[PDB]
Amino acid sequence: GTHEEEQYLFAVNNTKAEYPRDKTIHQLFEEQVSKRPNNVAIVCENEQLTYHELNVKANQLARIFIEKGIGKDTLVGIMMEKSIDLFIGILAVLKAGGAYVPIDIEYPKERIQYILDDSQARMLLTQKHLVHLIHNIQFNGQVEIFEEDTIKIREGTNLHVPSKSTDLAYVIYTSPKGTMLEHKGISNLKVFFENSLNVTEKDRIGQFASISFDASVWEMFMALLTGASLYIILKDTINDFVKFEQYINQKEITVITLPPTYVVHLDPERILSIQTLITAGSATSPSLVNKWKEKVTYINAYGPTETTICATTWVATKETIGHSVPIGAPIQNTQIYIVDENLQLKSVGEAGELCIGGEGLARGYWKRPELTSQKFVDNPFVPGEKLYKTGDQARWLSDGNIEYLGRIDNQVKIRGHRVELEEVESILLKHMYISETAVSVHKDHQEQPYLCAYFVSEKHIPLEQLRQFSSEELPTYMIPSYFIQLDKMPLTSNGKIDRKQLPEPDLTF
Ligand SMILES: Nc1ncnc2c1ncn2[C@@H]1O[C@H](COP(=O)(O)O)[C@@H](O)[C@H]1O
Ligand SMILES: N[C@@H](Cc1ccccc1)C(=O)O
Ligand SMILES: [Mg+2]
Repeated sequence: GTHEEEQYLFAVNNTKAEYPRDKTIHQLFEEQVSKRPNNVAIVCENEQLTYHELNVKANQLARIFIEKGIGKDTLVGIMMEKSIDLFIGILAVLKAGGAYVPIDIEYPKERIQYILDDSQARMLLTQKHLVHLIHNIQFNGQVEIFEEDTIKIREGTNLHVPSKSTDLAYVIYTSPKGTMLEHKGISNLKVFFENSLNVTEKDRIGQFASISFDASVWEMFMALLTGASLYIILKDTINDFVKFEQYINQKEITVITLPPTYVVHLDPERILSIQTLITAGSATSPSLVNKWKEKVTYINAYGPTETTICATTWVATKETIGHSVPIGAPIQNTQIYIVDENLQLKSVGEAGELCIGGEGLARGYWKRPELTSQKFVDNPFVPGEKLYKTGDQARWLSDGNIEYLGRIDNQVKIRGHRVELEEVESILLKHMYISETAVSVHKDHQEQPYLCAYFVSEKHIPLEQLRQFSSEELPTYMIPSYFIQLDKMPLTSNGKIDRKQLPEPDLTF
C-alpha cells in the first residue's frame, strides 16, 4: 500500500517558510523605520506621523514605562480614543518589554472591570478626558495619563530592553477568557503580509476594527511592519456607509479587512481605490464574493484569536464559486488537522473539528491553566508541540482547500435529526431577495426545540414563498418553523451576529 490519502493530509501542511522567528514586533517596526524613516506611518483626519516621528514618540513614552516598572510580560491596559496617540501607546508598551491589554472606550463599565480585574494590569494608560470612565471601577494600579509634553522631554532613540519573541505582546478577550499572544505570531504574519498579500510601502491600510478585536492588530502591523501607512477610520465615518465609501476613495485606501456583515452594505461600483478586500470574522457567501471578485482581489481569511488572528486564507479566482466559499489553506508556518473526538484524522471530505498547529499558537489563556490545557492540547502530529482545538467543524476539499461547516455548538438535534444552524443560514441566503440570514434554536411550551430564521430584505417577502423555497432547498427537519424579517441584523462590537438580540417568537395562540 502507498497510503496516498494520509500522505495528502500531510502534504497540505507543507507550509514552512523563513521568517524572523527571533525578532519582536517593535524590533521589526524599528527595522522598518530605519529603512524608510520618512515614509508616512499613520494618518488620522488632518494629522499624520512619519515612521521616524512615530518611532521617536513611542521610544520617549516607553522610557517612562520603564521607570514605572513596565517590563517582561507586564500587562498594561490601554483605554484611549481611536487616534494616533493610541498607537504610540501600544508601541511604547511593546518597546518597554511589556504586553498591552486593549480596552475599547465605547465599552460598558462591567467589561472594563472584568478586563482590569482578570488581567490584574499594574498600569492603565488612558487620556485626561476619559478618567471618569475609570471612577466606575476598583483599580489600584498606576493610572498613566497620556498627555505628554512629559514625553517630548525624553530621549527618542531605540531602547534596548532584553526582549524575546516568546514574550507576550498582547492579551485580547474572547467570549470571557483573555488570550495571551506572544511576539512570534506577528513576526510570522509580517512575512505573510509581504509574500502572500503582496503588501508594500505604497499601500494604505484602513484601520477599521475595534482595538479590542485582533483584527485591529492585523491592520496595525499590516501597515507598520511593511512600510505602508495606517489610516485610523473614526466611528462616525464607519456608522455611515456612504461616508465610509467616500473615505476609502478619498484617502485612496488600497487594502481593507472587513466583516462580511459590513461589506454586504457597501457598493463595489462605488469603491474605486481598494485593490485587496479581505473579509474575516464570519462566513462570507458565493453571492457576496461573486459581487466583488471582479473589482478587487477578494480574500477570505479565517482564524481564531488563539492562533494569532489568521490560520487560513482563500483567494477568489476567475473560476466557479460553489455552494460555499472555502476558508482556504493554512498560511505559512501553520498546520491544520481535521479530526474526530480523539484527535484521529478524518478522511478527506469527512467533517471533523478543525485543529490548528504552528507558529501562531497563543501561550494560552491568562490565569486559566485548566481551560488552557483543554484547548491547547499536546500535538500528536508534531510531537513536542501544542495543538489548538478551535471548536469549529470543517472538512478538507479535493483541491487542498478547507470548507468551514460552522461552530460545533451550533449543531442542534431537531426531531431526532442533526441540524447545523450555519447550513440553514447559507441555504436561505441563496434566495434572490435575501441579503442576510441568521437562524436560532428555541424551545416551545413543551420544551421541544424549533428553528427560527431571521432575514433582511429590501422588500417584504411573503412567508408563503419562504416556505415554498425552504421546501425545495432544505430537508423537512431543517425547514424553519418561523421566519422573521428584521430591518437590520443585530451585531456585536466585533461585527458578528448577536444571537441574544434576535427576537424569540411569542407562541401564545
Ligand atoms: N473567515 C471566516 N469564516 C467563517 N468563520 C470565521 C471566519 N473567520 C473567523 N470565523 C469565526 O470566528 C471565530 C473566531 O472568533 P474569536 O476568536 O472569538 O474572535 C472562528 O473560530 C470562526 O468560528
Ligand atoms: N481572528 C479574527 C478573524 C480574522 C482573521 C483574519 C483577519 C482579521 C480577523 C477572529 O477571531 O474572528
Ligand atoms: Mg476564538
